[PDB]
Amino acid sequence: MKFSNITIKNFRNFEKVNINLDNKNVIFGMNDIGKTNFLYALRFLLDKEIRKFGFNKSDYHKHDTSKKIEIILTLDLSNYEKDEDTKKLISVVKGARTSANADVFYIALESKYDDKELYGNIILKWGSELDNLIDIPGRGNINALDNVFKVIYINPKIVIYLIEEPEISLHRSMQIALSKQLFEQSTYKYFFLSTHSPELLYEMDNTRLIRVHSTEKVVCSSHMYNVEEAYGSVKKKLNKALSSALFAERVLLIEGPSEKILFEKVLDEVEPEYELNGGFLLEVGGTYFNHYVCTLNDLGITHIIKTDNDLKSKKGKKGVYELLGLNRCLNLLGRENLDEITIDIPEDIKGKKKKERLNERKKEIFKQYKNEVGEFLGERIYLSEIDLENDLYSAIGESMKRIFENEDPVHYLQKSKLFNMVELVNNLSTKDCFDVFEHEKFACLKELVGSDRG
Amino acid sequence: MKFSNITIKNFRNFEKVNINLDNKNVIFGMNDIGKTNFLYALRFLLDKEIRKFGFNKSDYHKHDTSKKIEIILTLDLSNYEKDEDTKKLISVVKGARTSANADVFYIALESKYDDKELYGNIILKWGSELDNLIDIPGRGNINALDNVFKVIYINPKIVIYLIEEPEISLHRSMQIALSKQLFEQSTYKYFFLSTHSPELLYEMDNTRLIRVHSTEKVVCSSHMYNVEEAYGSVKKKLNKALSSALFAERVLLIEGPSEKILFEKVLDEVEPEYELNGGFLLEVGGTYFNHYVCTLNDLGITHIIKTDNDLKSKKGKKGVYELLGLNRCLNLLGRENLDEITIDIPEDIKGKKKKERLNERKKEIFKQYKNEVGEFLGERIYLSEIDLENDLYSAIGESMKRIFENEDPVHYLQKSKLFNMVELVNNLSTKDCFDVFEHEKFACLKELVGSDRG
Amino acid sequence: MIEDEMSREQIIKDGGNILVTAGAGSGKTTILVSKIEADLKENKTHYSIAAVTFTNKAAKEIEGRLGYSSRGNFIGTNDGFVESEIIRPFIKDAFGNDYPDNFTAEYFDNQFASYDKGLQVLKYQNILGTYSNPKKNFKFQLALDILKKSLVARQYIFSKYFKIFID
Repeated sequence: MKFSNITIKNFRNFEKVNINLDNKNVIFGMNDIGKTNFLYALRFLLDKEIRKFGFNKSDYHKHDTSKKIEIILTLDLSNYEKDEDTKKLISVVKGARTSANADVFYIALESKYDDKELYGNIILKWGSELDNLIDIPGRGNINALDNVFKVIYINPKIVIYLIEEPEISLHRSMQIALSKQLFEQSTYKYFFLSTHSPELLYEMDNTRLIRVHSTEKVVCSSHMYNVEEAYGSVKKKLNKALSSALFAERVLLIEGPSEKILFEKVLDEVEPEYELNGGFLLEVGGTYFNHYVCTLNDLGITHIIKTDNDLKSKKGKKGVYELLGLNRCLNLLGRENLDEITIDIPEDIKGKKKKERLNERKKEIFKQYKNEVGEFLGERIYLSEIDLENDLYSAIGESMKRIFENEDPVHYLQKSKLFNMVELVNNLSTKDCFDVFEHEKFACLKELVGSDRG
Repeated sequence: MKFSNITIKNFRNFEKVNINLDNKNVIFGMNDIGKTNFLYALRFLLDKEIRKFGFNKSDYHKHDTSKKIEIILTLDLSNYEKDEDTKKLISVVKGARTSANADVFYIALESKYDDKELYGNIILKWGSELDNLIDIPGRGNINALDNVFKVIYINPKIVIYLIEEPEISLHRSMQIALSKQLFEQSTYKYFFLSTHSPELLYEMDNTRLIRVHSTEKVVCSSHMYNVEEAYGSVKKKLNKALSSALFAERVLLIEGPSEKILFEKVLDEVEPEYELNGGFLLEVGGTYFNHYVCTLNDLGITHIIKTDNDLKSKKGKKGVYELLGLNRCLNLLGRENLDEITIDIPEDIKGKKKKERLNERKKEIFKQYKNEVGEFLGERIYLSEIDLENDLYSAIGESMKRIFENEDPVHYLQKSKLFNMVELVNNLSTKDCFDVFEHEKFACLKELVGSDRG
Repeated sequence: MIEDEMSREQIIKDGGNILVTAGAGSGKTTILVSKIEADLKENKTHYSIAAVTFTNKAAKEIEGRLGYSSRGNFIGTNDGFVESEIIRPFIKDAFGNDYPDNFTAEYFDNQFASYDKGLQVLKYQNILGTYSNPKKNFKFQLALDILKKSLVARQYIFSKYFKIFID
């Protein structure tokens, strides 16, 4: 038993919405009406307390146009060949399924038109195929489906949970406790969860994430979420970074908190609260870009990435360097990592002239790979030439050499990354913020603010 | 005017609770009953819709013991001498204040005992002094106080708002917009806000933070919150960092995300979810710890600080350094910053050996100020000798000798703080986590876990 | 306590296949009821039992002593067990889609003596018949052939029924 997909052919707010399913589903978005109507469609299909009342006039898309409500659920009733779970999951129904090797089970709903007698007349049917559907045999007021599913609805025998907004009148530590309870304990095998707080997603795995778009015509996009064993040692940091970022419209992926300091100061000076429209700054560092881009592009959220061109020395080897900054976004593009390159330099002075030599080398490898940089700029991946610091010196260099009495202002800020950036942004004016916003190397801010062309 | 304090001498959950007040008050905590009874006390003092019903028998501390309910409020009736608002503020009442040179005003509530006739008999008195209190003149049903203060209560003529849990069924971007509306727009001059979500405190200023303790007998602690003009450029980072940390019992202040990765991996291995019992890791980057330590010591939340003994080069000068990681702890203890120190170093090689001279100078400075180090150890201040990586080498250094094929494992961690450390915590065993937890240099983890002594 | 008490206590707490050689009537159905009451109360899963008797009146007497339940137990004759659990849900699967699902089964008119001619009675004129010989059973042999051929009939009868009680 593993839920596959649900399609609502008509409801009070849905037109042709088809949502892929799994066990342990989580639904969120901007339109709360669509979420509560999705949960009401689930209660109309699987719970008798809402089934026994029938349909009204108000529970249609238009109140007289296209009077045909159909809610179809896919069950995936078979299991592995090494498990005898298939038999006892099959057990209850007899004549719904025709093929001996049937893999798929359907549960459907049919609603009569409201033109005559002013009632809904809920008609349920299962079957193994969409054609030749057979009515559910009911002998009294209880049909055969009522003994299968037990639906428990929580709002402040196969057990199915339906939880709507559990974070209300709840402390956040109890929200972390609750999320551990649903995502770790095997009692909550099947549930559907609607939430608006990111603290209920602090520990999640093997779950399905469904997002509703902000438009009045609801479009639902679903993504299957999984954390690999390679990411399992630092899994809490990805979960805490992603839970807050799932509720935004446009995201920016950066490296360190110094970039957060600079970008938040710039956005506070030039943008009237970009966070209100759905702009979010994401903190990722030391991990790879593929997980966030997959889980955000599959979910319908646009992503913009600003990254640096950095070189890594290989552990236990001298003189060989790694192209991490290119290879992260090539493997974002699905391409393999390039071969390792080496240079032969004397020991010289390791402090100053070495960084100049790798800066010239970085300029050369940027100059070698310009077609890939053009494809990179085709998507929303903006790669700096040496570092972000040299672009800052190319943009606000006059005010940077005004603030810093040193002759070169790019070495003092690389001397201490965090403390020098705060002292840089402390004595800054409004005009310089418009200057870095105007500059073509900082177009990620122009894409983050998300001004609509039309 | 400006609210000063409230004392509740008896209520259904309060015994002798005294809370200092201000404008734009925010109340939170573990005990929801204490918060809703505080708001009900405000409704009983300031609204007619709750005053006209009287007191019931269940609204007492014990149901027959100490039947005397007093709710006292102070107003601070005096204004500035350059503003003529004092006369218009005073002239609503005439006989309450005997002398025109009085400074503060009182509003009090008194309840007749419920032994006879089973009814409350709410009596309202005001006056400039606590002695010889006089009644509020009500000619019909409406008293004289009702024309002064109008209370608007929101739950999903001087105006006082009362908002209780506005984060119910609200998107988080709407919560940031609501926080902007509360803390920026001058229409919401006086309000009392109860919340369980950190997103309503993503920016705040000139507000009073009230915390309710986790015990059944409620003890409330209040703190006046203000962001200075020196911290105004990075005010958003402090506010976003503090809003999540305000709802925890034991916090940790660390420098960078590498410490977050290490401590999250270790605490995920040994501790069964420290986040349940009130553990939190707070990111402090580029700022002093004074703001966090004041706003956490004033609220009754214990604080644990782990930092590095670092050196920073002065701007425009060569060879002169500051004891910055020691100066932060010295001005955390209220002492002035020490004078800067200068050294004469040849140009040599600037990469490797200069770090060795800086390390032996750090050891010399750490040995020199051992009495102040013990004074830090008296509180919960844990200062590293050289770096955190050297404490890691003192604890599990043979394991990093196994992991890194380099002979010295500590320099390759300084080569890349964010990328190498993820590879370190990926190839880690469960024995080393108890080793770093049991070491004397990592007692901050033991203070964070918080085992009850008795 | 001699042959009476030790036979009852060794038949309640047993868990395997049971062959009871009871006497010449006079209350063999007492132990049939008392074992079912012990087995249904001990088992707390979704599995149900099936009690099979020959006459329909003894099936009501077993049902009368038991009471009523909503566990899905089958109490009745063996003709009702085969016709309702094996043939009628699964005739359209095992022996072709053209075979009908609803029929009336009269055992008063037909006297045919061939298995392959027997399916021609069911397929064409919607009548389920019986064999010529008393030493034959067309209904029970058809239930054996459907269970041996189709798969979903085998997925049913193991996963609903715990133990079949035969008399």
